Amino acid sequence: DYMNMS
Amino acid sequence: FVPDEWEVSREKITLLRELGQGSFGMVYEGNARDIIKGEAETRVAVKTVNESASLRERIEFLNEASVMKGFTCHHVVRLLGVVSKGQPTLVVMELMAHGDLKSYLRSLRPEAENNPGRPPPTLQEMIQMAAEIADGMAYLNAKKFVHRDLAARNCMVAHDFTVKIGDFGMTRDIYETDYYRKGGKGLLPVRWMAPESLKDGVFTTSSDMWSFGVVLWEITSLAEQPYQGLSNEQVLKFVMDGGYLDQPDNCPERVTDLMRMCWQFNPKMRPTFLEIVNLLKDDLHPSFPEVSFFHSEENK
Ligand SMILES: Cc1cccc(Nc2nc(Nc3ccc(CC(=O)O)cc3)ncc2C(N)=O)c1
Repeated sequence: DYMNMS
Repeated sequence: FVPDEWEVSREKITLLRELGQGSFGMVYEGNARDIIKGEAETRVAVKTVNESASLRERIEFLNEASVMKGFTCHHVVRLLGVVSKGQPTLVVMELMAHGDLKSYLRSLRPEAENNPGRPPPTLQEMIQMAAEIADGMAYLNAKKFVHRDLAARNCMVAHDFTVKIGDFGMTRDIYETDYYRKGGKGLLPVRWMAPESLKDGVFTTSSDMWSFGVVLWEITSLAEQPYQGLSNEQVLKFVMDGGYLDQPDNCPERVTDLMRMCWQFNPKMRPTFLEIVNLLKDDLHPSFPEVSFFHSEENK
């Protein structure tokens, strides 16, 4: 539950 | 790497089993040998990373140990020594008999295959947790740090069912900066971060404060998944749009009131962890005052 993104 | 005063001899360390995989490392349970004043055998937790892992990760690790060398607070798991000598690097720390808070919470559902034979936490019990957790987050901002990842799983339960902040993988230093305008390209916990950081990457005390209400939500919902049913892209849009988490049924009213105060769309409106402890000092455990931080002299 640490989804990659910006 | 580079050996410190915290250095420890690898020979004294024996690893028993795998406790779990975390934000980026590996956590084993082991027994240290003559590391504390008194006992010669003091089972501990050993976090390690692969010397065959991404340099960014490896660095994230170095950082975690680094910021632990300070942090002397009842409500913060204690760093216990490092083992930089050779391979592989080993960070030891005080084992928390009852694992993470998340896992511990679930184990209390009446159903629960692993239920320890006691009822879900009384309202008295919740306040206590909330307080030590908050106390600890206060101690954090005090030494000028943002945790950036406050959530049940990163909270450990000691044997006396005391709660302490664990896992500092995202924790950052803040004189000067007092941010990140983020940076991009990294694993993030959307279900727990405030709306600002979701757009304008940032993270602040008020930000962890948002994360803090979610831990209460977690506590109350008995570790239901925050924003269940939704995808990470959906929740992303939502909490940014102006939404917030719901409210567990049969959930007490004092807590609900806290959650709300942590969810103002405006950070300048979130209370400070100290301000949170204050609202709860008159209902805690007679012991809290002495091990505290809210009472610690350091609270200048
Ligand atoms: C008994 C027990 C059982 C499980 C975890 C821990 N303890 C610790 N665990 C972590 N990370 C950690 C946090 C959550 C998980 C659960 C999962 O698998 O998702 C695993 C490891 N960090 C420090 C300690 C500690 N220093 O006690 C202790």
